[PDB]
Amino acid sequence: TYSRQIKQVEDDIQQLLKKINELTGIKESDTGLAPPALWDLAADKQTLQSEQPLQVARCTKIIKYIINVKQFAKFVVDLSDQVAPTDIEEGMRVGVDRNKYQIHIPLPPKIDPTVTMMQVEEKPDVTYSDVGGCKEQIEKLREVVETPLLHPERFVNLGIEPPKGVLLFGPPGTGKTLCARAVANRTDACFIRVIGSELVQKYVGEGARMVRELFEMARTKKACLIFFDEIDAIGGARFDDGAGGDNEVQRTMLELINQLDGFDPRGNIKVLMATNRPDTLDPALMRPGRLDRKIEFSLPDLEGRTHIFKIHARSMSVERDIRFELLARLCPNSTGAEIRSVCTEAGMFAIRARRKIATEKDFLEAVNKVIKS
Amino acid sequence: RLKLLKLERIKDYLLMEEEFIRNQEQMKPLEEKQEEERSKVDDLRGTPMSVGTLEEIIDDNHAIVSTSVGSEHYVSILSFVDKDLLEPGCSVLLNHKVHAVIGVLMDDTDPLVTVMKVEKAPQETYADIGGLDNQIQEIKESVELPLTHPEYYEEMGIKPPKGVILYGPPGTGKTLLAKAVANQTSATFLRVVGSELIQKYLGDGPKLVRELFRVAEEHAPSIVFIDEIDAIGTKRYDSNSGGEREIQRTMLELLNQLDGFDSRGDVKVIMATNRIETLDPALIRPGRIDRKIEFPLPDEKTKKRIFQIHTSRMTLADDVTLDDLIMAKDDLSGADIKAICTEAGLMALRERRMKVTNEDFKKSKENVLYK
Amino acid sequence: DRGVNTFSPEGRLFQVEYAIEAIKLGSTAIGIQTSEGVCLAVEKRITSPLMEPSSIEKIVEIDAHIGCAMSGLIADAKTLIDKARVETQNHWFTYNETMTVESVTQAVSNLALQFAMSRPFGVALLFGGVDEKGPQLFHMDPSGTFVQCDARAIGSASEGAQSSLQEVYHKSMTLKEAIKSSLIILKQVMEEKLNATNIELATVQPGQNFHMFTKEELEEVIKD
Amino acid sequence: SYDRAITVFSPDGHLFQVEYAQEAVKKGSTAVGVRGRDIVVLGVEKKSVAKLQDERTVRKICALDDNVCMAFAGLTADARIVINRARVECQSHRLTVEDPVTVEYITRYIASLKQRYTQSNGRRPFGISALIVGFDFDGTPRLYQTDPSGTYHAWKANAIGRGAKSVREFLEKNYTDEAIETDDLTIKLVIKALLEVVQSGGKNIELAVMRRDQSLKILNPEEIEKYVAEIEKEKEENE
Amino acid sequence: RNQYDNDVTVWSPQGRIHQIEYAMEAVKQGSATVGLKSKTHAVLVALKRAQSELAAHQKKILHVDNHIGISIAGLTADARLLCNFMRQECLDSRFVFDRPLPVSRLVSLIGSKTQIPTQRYGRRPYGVGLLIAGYDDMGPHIFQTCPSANYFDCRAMSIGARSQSARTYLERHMSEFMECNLNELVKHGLRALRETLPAEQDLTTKNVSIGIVGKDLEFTIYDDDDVSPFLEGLEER
Ligand SMILES: Nc1ncnc2c1ncn2[C@@H]1O[C@H](COP(=O)(O)OP(=O)(O)OP(=O)(O)O)[C@@H](O)[C@H]1O
Ligand SMILES: Nc1ncnc2c1ncn2[C@@H]1O[C@H](COP(=O)(O)OP(=O)(O)O)[C@@H](O)[C@H]1O
Ligand SMILES: [Mg+2]
Ligand SMILES: [Mg+2]
Repeated sequence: TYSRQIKQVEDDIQQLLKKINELTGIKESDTGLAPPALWDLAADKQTLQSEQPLQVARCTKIIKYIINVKQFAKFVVDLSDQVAPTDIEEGMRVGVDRNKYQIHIPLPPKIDPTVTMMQVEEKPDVTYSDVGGCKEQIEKLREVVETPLLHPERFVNLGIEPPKGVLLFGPPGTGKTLCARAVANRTDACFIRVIGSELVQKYVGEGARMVRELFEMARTKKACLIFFDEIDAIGGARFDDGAGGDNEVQRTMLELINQLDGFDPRGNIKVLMATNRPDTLDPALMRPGRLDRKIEFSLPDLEGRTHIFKIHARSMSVERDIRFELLARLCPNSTGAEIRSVCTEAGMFAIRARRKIATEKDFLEAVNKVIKS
Repeated sequence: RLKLLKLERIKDYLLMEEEFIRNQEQMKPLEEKQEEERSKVDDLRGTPMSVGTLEEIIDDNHAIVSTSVGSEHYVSILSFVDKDLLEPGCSVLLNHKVHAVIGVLMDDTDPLVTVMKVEKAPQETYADIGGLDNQIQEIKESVELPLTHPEYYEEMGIKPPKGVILYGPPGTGKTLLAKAVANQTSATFLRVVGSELIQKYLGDGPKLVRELFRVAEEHAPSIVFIDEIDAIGTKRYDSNSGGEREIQRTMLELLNQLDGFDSRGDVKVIMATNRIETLDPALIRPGRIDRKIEFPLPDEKTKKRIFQIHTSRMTLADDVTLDDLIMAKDDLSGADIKAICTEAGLMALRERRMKVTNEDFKKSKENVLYK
Repeated sequence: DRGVNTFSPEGRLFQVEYAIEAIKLGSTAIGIQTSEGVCLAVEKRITSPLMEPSSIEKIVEIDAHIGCAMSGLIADAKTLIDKARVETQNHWFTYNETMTVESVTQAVSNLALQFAMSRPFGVALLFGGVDEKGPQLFHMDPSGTFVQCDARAIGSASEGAQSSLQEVYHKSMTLKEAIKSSLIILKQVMEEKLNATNIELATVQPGQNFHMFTKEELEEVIKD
Repeated sequence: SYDRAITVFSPDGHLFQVEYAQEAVKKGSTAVGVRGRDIVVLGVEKKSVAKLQDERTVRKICALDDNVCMAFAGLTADARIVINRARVECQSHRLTVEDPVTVEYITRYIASLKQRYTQSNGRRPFGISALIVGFDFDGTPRLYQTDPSGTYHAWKANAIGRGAKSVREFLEKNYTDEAIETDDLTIKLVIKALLEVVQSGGKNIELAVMRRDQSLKILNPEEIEKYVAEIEKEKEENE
Repeated sequence: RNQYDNDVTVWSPQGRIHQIEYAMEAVKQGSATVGLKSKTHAVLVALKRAQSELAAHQKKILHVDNHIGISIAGLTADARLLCNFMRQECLDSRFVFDRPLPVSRLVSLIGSKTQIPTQRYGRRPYGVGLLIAGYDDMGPHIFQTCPSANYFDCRAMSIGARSQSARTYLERHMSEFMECNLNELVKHGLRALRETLPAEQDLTTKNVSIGIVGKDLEFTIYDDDDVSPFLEGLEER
């Protein structure tokens, strides 16, 4: 009935769309201008007044100033309708025009595609109150990551240093990534996830660069929350033995540490270090001057298991009444990820029973199956 | 009610568009002349000698375009462009004089897809899969009906399983079931093997892994068939020797791709393993991989079914009886049965008789048995 | 930490920790001491059917005045109990008396301390005995730490049973209250229903010597 | 001498060595045993033998005394050594007391041997699982089983080897005093269990039975043929 | 610290040996025990922990000889072995000479032994720390001994977890020490335990064991009730 009505009406829509296409006719082929008009004569004229090249300014020698510019053609130029002389900066991207080469427009700095898309400006879809079994850990993380930011005058009155650096560690799967996502979503600051694999490249020179540009980007931004993951992958025991050929990763780790805290302030950057094997981590990095508030995620207790159970039960089609504390009791030594998989198994059991209700019986069957496997 | 909404508005579309547009077409003029005017004006917008490479985009109307000589020049784009196709690294078209962005054209990509996607619909289908009904139904539940019927999961609440492991001895139709899933499903299956990702140098393996995952996400919401991984990593060891350390990094990247910080599309992972006890305890984490499936050796009836399905395209003889081969109560995979059939056929061909014989199948049995 | 007997950097021999893990994996047993005696109730792990209850032996007799319950490796308990019985009889031979429960427990623990032997035993024991100071219960762990307790629970359900014991136990009960509460907790924590064949139940009283309850009284208390 | 520790506890709290040993036992041949009122039966797969291979040298079943019989699953040399040890022990027990060794006592000895060899500070734990059947001097159709880990229990029947899992579920099912009433139908149940793995009717199922305090006896192959023939008659009648 | 940290037989490239450091860590993990002394009295006040509300507190004061008592913190197994050893030594010394074994000699012998399995690749240290109160002909003696054998003859010492508060109190009140009655001696030890313990937690007549040795009094153990008068008379906060 309803399904057939759907099929009919969607057939009508497909027919309408093809009819529109054939009747009027809009396509691109190779390049196109489908949006009507788009006349851009003034655009051409101002492009001629512009369409400038860019390079990297080097030095402003004199106090009319002498800007020095380097690309496939060196140059020494200055002056422009632009003001804020060299925007009080030298190593920018100048953006200078042709035709006597003295008119400029400042540009941001070039950055490799890797970091460009590692910026990860997206907001993960997680929020607090969806976390159970690690109330103490989340309390610690909330304190460290928010008190310096949210009404932090109370945090400065006491004359106490602001902690900077937290390493999340624990068994594989405890809601560490979940809590990282939640903090990312809630926070309002330059957030930057980092993947360890992207820091391993073809021979020396790559990781150290990308790390340095990442760090200067964070410094340029007002306040950064960096989110290293795969720290187990990036940075390990400094010992060489046979790693005399593999010293590249160790080198990159060394530069990472130096930028974290070397002979220069590191800045308003708070670091999150995701891991599950917090022993091979190098001592220099693990130094508490760089990872202040290491947090440990443990297997949830009964209350945490129940809270995670109801959280996952947030979904609909579930039974009207379930007895979650017994569910948790039946699943001891179970990760929150295992609670999630138990809810998934209950849903799949409902489907394989052709039932639109997820019953406590379905939950019990799922628990039995997961326990047996 | 929702049906009422969609039907009402859909009829609104048909009526509005069809009637008004057909009125204008009946008075066709005032459209073709304008279209020709616009097309010739676009042509007038310089189309001499022209090409461009897009390093990046500043914002609407402004972007940086680099030429083979490194002509990085920044230019104000011309709105005539198609727009929204300006992904960094795209091949742009630039006016010879003003280097105005007016067009973009790549129409050519890395053939990695064409290499790792061969025979998308192999000759083996579920009919060719003789037996293993339980495993077949479970893998369908895990893979296909989530895609072919994205209604049940959506209405009930959960999302489908992401990673599914198929573990069993060396040869139980794992790749066969992968192929059948590919053929039956409309999605762009992806074959992958564990002996190629082990690259010569650091970062190469994880780089190609990430590229493979991104390709899977982009080109199609499909399956990725990761064959043996025990030759990779085998859990996270003390991480002492450089090669194994790098391979552990490769698995950790795999783990991030399987379930990372950001998100995951509608791409399902299917693992095939000879041995599972040795795999990373963390990788199989129930959040990531679920529905590990035994793929054991066929029993006697499954062996009958496998022989029958293999030999369906095999005109067995009247005297040839396919029970002396079921007689053997030892290791005989589907691959073993195929080898037995092929060896019997080849020996019959060698001994020149067009029709296979029971003795030929017997000899094929002895010469296919390894131990 | 790696190695045979190497001391783990965070303390402990780490084989003690492994032994603790094994004990936790082991089956569940409960012991309760009262002025009227000491009672032991151990859940069994009868495998698939066809199993007579006289197949798994999670309770043993030390002289006519102590019972012992195990959790962990069957043969480990067998060896430790063999040592305990031999030591008890040797002391009786040399003293014309019977050891105190403290003394037998500490002797067995002393033997357990030696890690000849290359690994710690994978069995935790609970001795309910009757000695000069009445009925007492001594819990011994593979590390060798022996302590007398008012009521102890060991095994897979060790923590939950111990919490229930803390809730229910008071300084004043009798053997009857001890046994009924222990059986209630055992049923609540059982792998399946209380079939009267998947348990072993013993008592040592200031009076009747150590006694294994027979099927009749088992089913009686079960229905009670 | 060697004085090197082995059998290290695992992070999980298990012994990698003992789990390896038990799987190595599992990979071997299959053998079932059952007890009656006065008959204790023990059948086992022959595991194939070349037409040139004498069966006398395949002794996967050993009579350790007039009341104890062990069926092996593992390595033949380990079988030989453990068997000889146990039998020297039984004769020693005969010296100690003028009575036959009970199955319970022999099983205790075997379990002690397993414990010694798994925790003797450098040893290779016997990858073996043993099944004993005897009649106490008074007479009791007792049947015991011993795992390679040393843990032993009292069993009214058993089935160990490659098929041990499936045969165990099978025997747990469709087993009752109706089946084990007497020698009658008991060999039939045993043969049905062994044909649970089909197609080996005449190639395997070397069988022995011991009556109450009478003796142990290997079942001759003409008798085996008669039993299997009537059993398949019963089958075809069923279907 | 990769490698160089297995068995005492391996020398680190730092002049350091780390298995001994781990044993000392276990000593700290042990429970609090404070020994102090006057001209004619040595008092060991020790906190027996409570593993479970149904399990009685682990006693940690052992009377080895008439004139010698020990308070232990660490592996109870090694503590028991060492206590057996000192008892055997005291009996042998009494047999050979009808004398109370000198405390210094006894402590030196124990240090020697606990050193012995620190130079062979077959054995381990003894992660047990002892506070010994003895009374020899020279009078009362307070000794501290650790797995390293570095015995220290102290006016007042403290070992086990939270031992630092006891150390602070003893350092502050040394001047009084050696110039106080026996009751004041026990009261000072109790004050040290009170400082060590959490403020909410208080020394009941169940958590404390008091071993007192001195002139005309063999080493006497006070537990359960015998501790009652001292706690009752003790000051509060
Ligand atoms: N406290 C929690 N509240 C809710 N869900 C939780 C919690 N802990 C774990 N989970 C569930 O476990 C999974 C979280 O996996 P996540 O990636 O965050 O873990 P992790 O601790 O970072 O480790 P791993 O990467 O090894 O899985 C999801 O299924 C999440 O639902
Ligand atoms: N239902 C089935 N189960 C197992 N194998 C089958 C089945 N049907 C056919 N086969 C045969 O199994 C072979 C494929 O096994 P494969 O997937 O390569 O095992 P593995 O991946 O473990 O090596 C094919 O040659 C095919 O002919
Ligand atoms: Mg995670
Ligand atoms: Mg395959």
